[PDB]
Amino acid sequence: PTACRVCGGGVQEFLDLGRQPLSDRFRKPDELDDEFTYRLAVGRCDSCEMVQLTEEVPRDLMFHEVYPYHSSGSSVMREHFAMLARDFLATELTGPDPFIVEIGCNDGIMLRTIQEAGVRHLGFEPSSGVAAKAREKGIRVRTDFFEKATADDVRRTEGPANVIYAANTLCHIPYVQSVLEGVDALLAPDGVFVFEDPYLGDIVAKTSFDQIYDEHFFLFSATSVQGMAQRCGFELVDVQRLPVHGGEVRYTLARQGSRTPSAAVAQLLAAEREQELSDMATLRAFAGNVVKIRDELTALLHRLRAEGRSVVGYGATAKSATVTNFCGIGPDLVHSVYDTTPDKQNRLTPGAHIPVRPASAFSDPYPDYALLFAWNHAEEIMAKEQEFHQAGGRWILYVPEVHIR
Ligand SMILES: Cc1cn([C@H]2C[C@H](O)[C@@H](COP(=O)(O)OP(=O)(O)O[C@@H]3C[C@H](N)C(=O)[C@@H](C)O3)O2)c(=O)[nH]c1=O
Ligand SMILES: Nc1ncnc2c1ncn2[C@@H]1O[C@H](CSCC[C@H](N)C(=O)O)[C@@H](O)[C@H]1O
Ligand SMILES: [Zn+2]
Repeated sequence: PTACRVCGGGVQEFLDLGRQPLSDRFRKPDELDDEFTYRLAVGRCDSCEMVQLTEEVPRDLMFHEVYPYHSSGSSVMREHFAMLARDFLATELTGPDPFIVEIGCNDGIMLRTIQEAGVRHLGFEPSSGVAAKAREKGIRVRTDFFEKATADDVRRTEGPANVIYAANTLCHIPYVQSVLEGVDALLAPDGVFVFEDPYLGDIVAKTSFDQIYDEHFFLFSATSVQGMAQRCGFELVDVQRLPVHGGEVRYTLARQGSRTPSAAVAQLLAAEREQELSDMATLRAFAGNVVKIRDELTALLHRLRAEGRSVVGYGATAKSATVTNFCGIGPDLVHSVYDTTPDKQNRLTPGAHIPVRPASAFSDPYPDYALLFAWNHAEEIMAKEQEFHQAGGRWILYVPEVHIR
């Protein structure tokens, strides 16, 4: 019976995805078939409604020198972050000597636009290989985790930040109270801490269980974020839904009572209450839907094999580790996975050990089917792979249901 990392309440489990490997560890084929594994299960705190995993993976096992995800590998995301940076430069970063700190800046996808605007900034990026990619672009980066002590150190030497921003990173951090204390130490009194992460309501609506894996400790909602803010001295003052990464919300927190919440905050809270989003029964219904997607996906993949059809995967997502390991999908059913990330290529996916090959290798003669693990990138990918579909190749999707098109 684990304690909520937000409030210390009791977390009741509703979904057990079993034994899983580290999602972003890609092994060379000659490596020992030994892997770290942990139990992936999700529950909901009884007191603040925060949905969260019940076993933490230690941060240094996930985030370190060879972390492989490079944010800038998607054109949609590069545009998405450039626009956000422009929005901040026009609103929160006006005035003299503004300062923005990004938590989890990766390869500098967002902070490049800030640096090109001449605005003082600091990225925190504890994964040193992508940190170096950002530094190559002229971005100032500390290769450290953001937490209370490193935030204090930055406030000491650099002064208060007008904006603290985190995308697809807050939800990865079980030590969220320490981060919030770091934000309290570092943020200007009239500043904002803005984060965007996969949204519980989209996960439940689309049965997108592959959004649950080691790096995604929290599945935030407006309800839980509002409670988390309030308990830590802040206030949820804006929310915006975003289509990226399968559906997100961007949450804006301010010091309590410094700004009046937008109507959007109340409207999203009322819709979550109306739709019973975080009620344990709704969350168990989702868990039941997850098993149905497993069973239909494996039935399909086995029928394809019996029918002599070839099947590959597209995108060696961290997400797909949950899919292949919960569903038991290995190279006998999905022969290769195609991906543009050099440090994932010529390696095997975690747990299931499917070989990953460069996306340039996905070409005539094409396979019959491609299981689309990077389904959040469907539009971008399929635009680049029209020749596959024109040839008669078909995509297998498992969100929001198993279907082929
Ligand atoms: C856009 C695109 C991606 N890809 C590959 C790149 C990358 O390995 C994968 C896409 O991964 P993506 O869905 O962005 O992210 P992911 O599920 O691996 O998760 C990672 C780790 C992290 N914890 C997280 O939350 C998100 C931001 O990024 O697909 C590709 O081969 N062709 C393409 O056109
Ligand atoms: N405490 C912490 N502080 C800052 N970055 C962190 C962190 N824990 C993990 N990370 C970084 O968080 C990132 C998550 S991936 C998200 C990268 C990027 N913001 C994007 O949206 O695409 C990784 O690069 C990881 O190294
Ligand atoms: Zn709680």
